[PDB]
Amino acid sequence: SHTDVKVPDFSDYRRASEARKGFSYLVTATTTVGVAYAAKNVVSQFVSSMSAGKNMAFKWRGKPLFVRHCTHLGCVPIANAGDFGGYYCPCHGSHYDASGRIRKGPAPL
Amino acid sequence: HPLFKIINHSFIDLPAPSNISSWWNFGSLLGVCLMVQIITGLFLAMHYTSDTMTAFSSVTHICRDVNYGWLIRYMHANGASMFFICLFLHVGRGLYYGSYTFMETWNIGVLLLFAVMATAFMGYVLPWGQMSFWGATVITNLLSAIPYIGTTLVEWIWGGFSVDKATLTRFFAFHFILPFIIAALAIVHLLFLHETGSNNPTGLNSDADKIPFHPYYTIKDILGILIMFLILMTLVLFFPDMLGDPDNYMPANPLNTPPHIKPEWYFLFAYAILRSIPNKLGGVLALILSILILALMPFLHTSKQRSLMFRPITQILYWILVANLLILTWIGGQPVEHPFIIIGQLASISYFSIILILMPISGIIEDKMLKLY
Amino acid sequence: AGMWGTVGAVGLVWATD
Amino acid sequence: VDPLTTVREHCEQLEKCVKARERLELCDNRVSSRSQTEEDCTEELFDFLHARDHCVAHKLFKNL
Amino acid sequence: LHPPSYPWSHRGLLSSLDHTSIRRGFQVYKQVCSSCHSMDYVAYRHLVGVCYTEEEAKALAEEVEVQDGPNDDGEMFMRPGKLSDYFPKPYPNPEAARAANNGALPPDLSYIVRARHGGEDYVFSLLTGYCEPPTGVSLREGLYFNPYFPGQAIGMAPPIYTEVLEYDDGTPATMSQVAKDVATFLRWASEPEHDHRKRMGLKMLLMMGLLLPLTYAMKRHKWSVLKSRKLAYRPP
Amino acid sequence: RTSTFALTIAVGALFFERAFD
Amino acid sequence: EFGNLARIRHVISYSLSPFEQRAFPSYFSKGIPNVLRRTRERILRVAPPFVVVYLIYTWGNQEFEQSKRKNPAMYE
Ligand code: HEC
Ligand code: HEM
Ligand code: HEM
Repeated sequence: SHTDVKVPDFSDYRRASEARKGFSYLVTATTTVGVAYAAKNVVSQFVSSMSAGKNMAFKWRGKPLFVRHCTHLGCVPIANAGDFGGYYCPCHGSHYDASGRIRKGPAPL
Repeated sequence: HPLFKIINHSFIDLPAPSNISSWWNFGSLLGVCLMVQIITGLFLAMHYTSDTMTAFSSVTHICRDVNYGWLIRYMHANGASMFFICLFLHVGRGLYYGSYTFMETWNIGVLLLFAVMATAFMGYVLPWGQMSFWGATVITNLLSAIPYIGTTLVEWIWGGFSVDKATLTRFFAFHFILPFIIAALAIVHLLFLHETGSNNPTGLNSDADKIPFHPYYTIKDILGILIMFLILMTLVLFFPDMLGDPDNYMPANPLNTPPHIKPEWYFLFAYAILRSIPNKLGGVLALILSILILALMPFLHTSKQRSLMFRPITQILYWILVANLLILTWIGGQPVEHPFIIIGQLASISYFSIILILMPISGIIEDKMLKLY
Repeated sequence: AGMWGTVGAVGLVWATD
Repeated sequence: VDPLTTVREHCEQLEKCVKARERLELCDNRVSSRSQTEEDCTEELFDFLHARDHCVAHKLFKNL
Repeated sequence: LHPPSYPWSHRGLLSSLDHTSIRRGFQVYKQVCSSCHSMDYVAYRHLVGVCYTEEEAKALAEEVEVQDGPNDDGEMFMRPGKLSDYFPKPYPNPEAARAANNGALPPDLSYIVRARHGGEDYVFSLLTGYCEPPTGVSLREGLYFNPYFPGQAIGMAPPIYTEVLEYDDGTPATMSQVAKDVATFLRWASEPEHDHRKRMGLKMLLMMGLLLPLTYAMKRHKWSVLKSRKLAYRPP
Repeated sequence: RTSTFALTIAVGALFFERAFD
Repeated sequence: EFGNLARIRHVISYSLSPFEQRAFPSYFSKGIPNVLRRTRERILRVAPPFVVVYLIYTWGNQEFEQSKRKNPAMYE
């Protein structure tokens, strides 16, 4: 009935309270730490895979090496053209002086 | 929430049997692997080209220069091997515990296998080594066996008179798609199963004892994922070439061939079967049946008990089947000479006779012993 | 929840390095 | 002096290699024993070779 | 013939390649094997290792002028090389090699060890296993009997003899010492990451030894509840 | 505390990375 | 879903708190003896086939070996 059967003895499984809980949490904490440690390693290297009056240029180091006698969006300034006798970038109208200084337009530096 | 309802319906509040053993982990492992194979395949595809001109090279570059390439490439190869290990154990679980009575799940299943097999050939042929080249020609020629339209089909696939760049580039796409393809077919798998729920090792109706999946079979799947990752990383970081054939590192000799040519282990037996049948066509057919015999399996169940937990004679026949499957895997490796051939011929005869004849007769006998028949 | 923002930030710095 | 030669010699001295060599010697002698025969001895040669070689590796690399 | 076992040091599970030897084997390749073989996929940058740092590699990088540089038309060989310069090739065209190799082909040896079943052993054996042809031996063209060689008609000319070359380190250049040393280098090049990896594998074993019992303990926590569940049937 | 549990764990993973690396 | 699954009646199901039960019951100590029992029970039906196999492999290898083995007498 309601009271005929008392709860069976689980002592066999029973452990000797917050301390027990803390230990178990500590375990989860360490494991999470382990997962995270691996994460930084894996993700980093994971991402790491994708990691590696006239002008003249010789494409030094894969970029135009202007040598003469765009800060804006990266086009090639056209030498011997423009309103400042230096350069002009047909992309957005940046005029560079012979010194290569941006004088007019939207080129930042 | 209509997106969280499906996720809850399939992974959190799904009623699962409380007594399913570790085997039942393996299918989830397969899903994790597919993910791994695919993601690895992406990076493998990155920094890679389908050009016989640069395919073998950039890959060597992956092995040599690509940032952590050696790691992603050998993770991809040994993850394909781990995929086939988990696939074989998943199919063996389905055969042993009578899970083939879920017929739609099994058929999505049997198809899934053929597909995975192909992705292997795909991934295999792609590095353009000596072994890849001579392996591709071999199986592509398998198709030529077709009675009337064979020649055309072979030439179609090859895209020319003989496998050459035309093949490499197209095989590349299938090997980029079949993975996506199989992935979806698996999704079908999960649906056709939740309609019926998973089976238990006793083979009985487990409706009286079902538990949630989130706290009970999730941490179990996480532990199985951790163990599978341990085996995969000790396969990659310690013995990266115990399962491959060194021939791979040989740029394909369009002209020369490997004195010893062997299909990879996962299919070794498959070809073992072919080697056995004298007739070319016969071999191709038997080969196909080898995989297809499984699909045929739900119509051969003649027992009143679903699982083999309480069926000892069919347990003995099952372990004899696993035994001569291992024998066929060994024979494929052995060269063509006595007595490897005879074993191959018998082993194939015993394989087809155990699956086709011996197990239903044994199930009838077992039903007779329990005063049921 | 307040500390979660903080927790994430801490781990973020670590991971991002 | 190549330690390889020395070690090879030493291993040969090993009674095991000595007996393996005995086989080879008997067999190479057999090579010359008959003409119309096909006593190539490659098999016995290889037999001794591997046996001795095992011994060699067993005690060569360290010298190396 | 099945090549027997060999106690390669680097092969040790957690141990790594001995660069000193590797270095010595790169010398051996540079002075002997490069006349018919070339580490194409290997570059002086790839060559970098304790055996040869980029600096030393640079010396070697500058040590060559063959096909390192092209001319007005990029033909023949026209200029020396630098760090990025890839390893020089004994032949600018396959035919060249074929021509200067009995018509046969001296394979570049970049991945040679990986290519050969039991390569490291094979290599050592082939280079030092010509042995003796007891009978029925008809070497046709520039061949060399070698039971270790599949056909005993290697045609890989035996290029190493006692003091075949002279090791800069001074370690006696015995055929075997030479063979073993170059072997190391060849192995090193075939897997420029052998050492890199084994360190990962050690970290992986330590992390799995930490993480497997802890995840097992969690699982057994959350599964203890059921594993202690006591069922009782109490028909009224 | 749950939140601190995660917090200390994140920090634990943070330092462990450096130490293990 | 949970609920509406099976008409199970009168099946009291006692249980104990996870943090209350010993955290990690000895597996080697208690479980493996039974595991041994479990494995020994089935192995008696599992290894027999493999017992046969190993034999096949062994015999085959040596047999094939002898097959290759040439007899000096052959063509002598
Ligand atoms: C002066 C000539 C010459 C030198 C020096 C030489 N080789 Fe070769 N090697 C050849 C030729 C010619 C072939 C082509 C043989 C063939 O294709 O049948 C060859 C082929 C090979 C092969 C292919 C055999 C196989 O298993 O497929 C290997 C391996 C090889 N050599 C290793 C070496 C090693 C190792 C060294 C030195 C440490 C070396 N060779 C030095 C001429 C040379
Ligand atoms: C859509 C996802 C995938 C992509 C993009 C992909 C891409 C590639 C690429 C580029 C390669 C060549 C690089 C290499 O040599 O390793 C390759 C090789 C391979 N892939 Fe895949 N793959 C994918 C999924 C799979 C799957 C699911 C399998 C398993 C069935 C698989 C099995 C292989 C195998 C066996 C190789 C040969 C590895 C070797 O060289 O030894 N791949 N994959
Ligand atoms: C693409 C490869 C496959 C994947 C990714 C896959 C994945 C899964 C997953 C995640 C489950 C649910 C978990 C489980 O039941 O243990 C499952 C169940 C199942 N799969 Fe597969 N599976 C694949 C191939 C196969 C094949 C080839 C077969 C047939 C031999 C098969 C037969 C089954 C069966 C019978 C079940 C239900 C078993 C049960 O719960 O009692 N699967 N599969």
